[PDB]
Amino acid sequence: SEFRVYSSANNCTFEYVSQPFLMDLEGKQGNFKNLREFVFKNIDGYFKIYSKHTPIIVREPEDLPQGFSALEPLVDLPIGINITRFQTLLALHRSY
Amino acid sequence: PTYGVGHQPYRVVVLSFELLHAPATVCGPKKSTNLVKNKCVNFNFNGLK
Ligand SMILES: *[C@@H]1O[C@H](CO)[C@@H](O)[C@H](O)[C@H]1NC(C)=O
Repeated sequence: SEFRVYSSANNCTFEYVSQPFLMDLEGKQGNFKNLREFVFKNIDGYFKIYSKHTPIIVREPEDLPQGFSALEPLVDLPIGINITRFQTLLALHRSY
Repeated sequence: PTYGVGHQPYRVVVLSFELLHAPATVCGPKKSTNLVKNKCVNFNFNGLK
């Protein structure tokens, strides 16, 4: 029952599924962190997704790493609805 | 079954086309031909003419 983000439904318009955007795995070992990036663009009734992942090893929660990296597109979305606000989500099961 | 052809039931399916501007997500096919090389040809690759 983790789908606590939404409780009510309505008519749906687009139901694409694919491989998860976060393919980085922590099962190898620790001591390095992920650097997920995402750029969202909504123009002429379209939507684009760009993402890259690189290791950092050192955490240093102060600033982004000093390095250049290209960001290739992942998927293109043909939904042409108005967008004005951004909201993110978290994963929290219980106190532990 | 004994009723006349005019009185017989006909299953009717009606298709409505709404040319909405934004999505344009679904429509019909587009046939592709064979490939030739080393010849001066007019190519149309995914809309690139
Ligand atoms: C909402 O979208 C419609 C059609 O896409 C457009 O006419 C209208 O200006 C938009 N409104 C806002 C606030 O974006």
